[PDB]
Amino acid sequence: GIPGMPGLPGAPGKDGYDGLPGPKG
Amino acid sequence: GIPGMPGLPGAPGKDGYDGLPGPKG
Amino acid sequence: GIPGMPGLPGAPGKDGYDGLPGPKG
Amino acid sequence: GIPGMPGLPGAPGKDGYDGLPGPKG
Amino acid sequence: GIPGMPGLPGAPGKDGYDGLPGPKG
Amino acid sequence: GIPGMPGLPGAPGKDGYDGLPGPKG
Amino acid sequence: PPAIPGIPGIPGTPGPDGQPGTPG
Amino acid sequence: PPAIPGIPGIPGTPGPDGQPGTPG
Amino acid sequence: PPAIPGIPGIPGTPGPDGQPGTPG
Amino acid sequence: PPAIPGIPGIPGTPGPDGQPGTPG
Amino acid sequence: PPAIPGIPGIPGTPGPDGQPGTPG
Amino acid sequence: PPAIPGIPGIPGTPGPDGQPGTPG
Amino acid sequence: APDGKKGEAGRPGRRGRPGLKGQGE
Amino acid sequence: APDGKKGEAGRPGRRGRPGLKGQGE
Amino acid sequence: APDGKKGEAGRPGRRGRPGLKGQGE
Amino acid sequence: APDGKKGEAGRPGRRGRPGLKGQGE
Amino acid sequence: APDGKKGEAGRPGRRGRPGLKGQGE
Amino acid sequence: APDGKKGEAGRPGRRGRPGLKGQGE
Repeated sequence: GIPGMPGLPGAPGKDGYDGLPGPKG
Repeated sequence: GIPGMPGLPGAPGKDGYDGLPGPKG
Repeated sequence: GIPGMPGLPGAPGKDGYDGLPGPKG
Repeated sequence: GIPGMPGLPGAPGKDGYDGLPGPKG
Repeated sequence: GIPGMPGLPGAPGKDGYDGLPGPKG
Repeated sequence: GIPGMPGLPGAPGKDGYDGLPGPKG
Repeated sequence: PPAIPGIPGIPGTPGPDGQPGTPG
Repeated sequence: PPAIPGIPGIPGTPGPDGQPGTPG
Repeated sequence: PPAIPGIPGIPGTPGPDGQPGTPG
Repeated sequence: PPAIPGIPGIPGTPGPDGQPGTPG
Repeated sequence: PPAIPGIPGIPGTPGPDGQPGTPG
Repeated sequence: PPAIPGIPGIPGTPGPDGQPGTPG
Repeated sequence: APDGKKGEAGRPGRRGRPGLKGQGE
Repeated sequence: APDGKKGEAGRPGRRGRPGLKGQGE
Repeated sequence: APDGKKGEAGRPGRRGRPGLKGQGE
Repeated sequence: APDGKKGEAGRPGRRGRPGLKGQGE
Repeated sequence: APDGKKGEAGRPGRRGRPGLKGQGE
Repeated sequence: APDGKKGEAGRPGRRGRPGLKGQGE
């Protein structure tokens, strides 16, 4: 009997980016 | 006799984000 | 019968860089 | 004779954070 | 027949650093 | 005949930190 | 019978961008 | 008997956001 | 017959730079 | 006799925070 | 005959620094 | 005779801090 | 057959930071 | 049976930085 | 032959951030 | 028995940066 | 002999960002 | 004996950035 081999975890996602700041109100 | 195989460590967590700065007091 | 071994995922790409800010209009 | 398998290095620690700047003196 | 084992990719390079800003013109 | 297994590369070093800015001249 | 190994997971998707600023 | 291997750990959770600013 | 293993993927290309600023 | 493998190391602790600012 | 494995690649070199600023 | 494997390299040291600012 | 464990996929990136106010008129 | 060591799960991300004061009125 | 799974290539980096306005004349 | 090498644990994060002066009165 | 694939070396870091203008006289 | 290749140790971190001028008197 020879065992199976496990996998490793996936890398967590890069976050979103900053929304541009507001115009003249 | 054939040995077992060890696993590796989990990746440390991404930190929280900056709380927005205070309003008019 | 001895199984094949799977590969792992490629690292996601480093993002582009900030374009320099506009000249005199 | 079948050899043992070596492990890999641990990831270096994330640094501490900036202490907030001084109050009125 | 026992197969060979493949290697993994090298880590992409850390980018260069910001050149210091210009002197008096 | 059973082959040896290769190792992987070490992680590149975290850079030094910014020297504090000059005093009154 | 001799066993079969597992498969690795994939990286998560990169987040959507933040909402753009206010007026006034 | 021939042995069985271990399993890998998972990444830690991402921290909660900081507390929002003061007044005055 | 005894099986053959898979191969690993490569890192994605680094993005192109952003568009340069406006006038006025 | 057939050999036994090694174990992996763990990530280092995250540094303590910096000292808070001065007065005057 | 039984096969021989491959070797891993190395990290790329760190980029050169940017060009220093302008005058006027 | 059956072969023996290699060992992995270690992370490089973290750089020294930059030189502190000028006067005048 | 002691089969191998599945890995877990990476987690999605968080939202980007939201823009703040434009000019103070 | 010389069984394989368990790995250790990643550590939780620290708090986000806390916001500072809004406007200086 | 239970052959090994192919990995998946990394994803391309996103665009760089786009520059904002130059001077306020 | 040609046993497997132990790995080395990650190194602790450095100090955080220390705050600078508050207001210039 | 089904030999193992070679890996690919990491890619060089890009240029650092170039400095902008000094003082506005 | 087709022995296993040695890995290569990580590269040292670069210098920290050097401080700039203090106050403009």
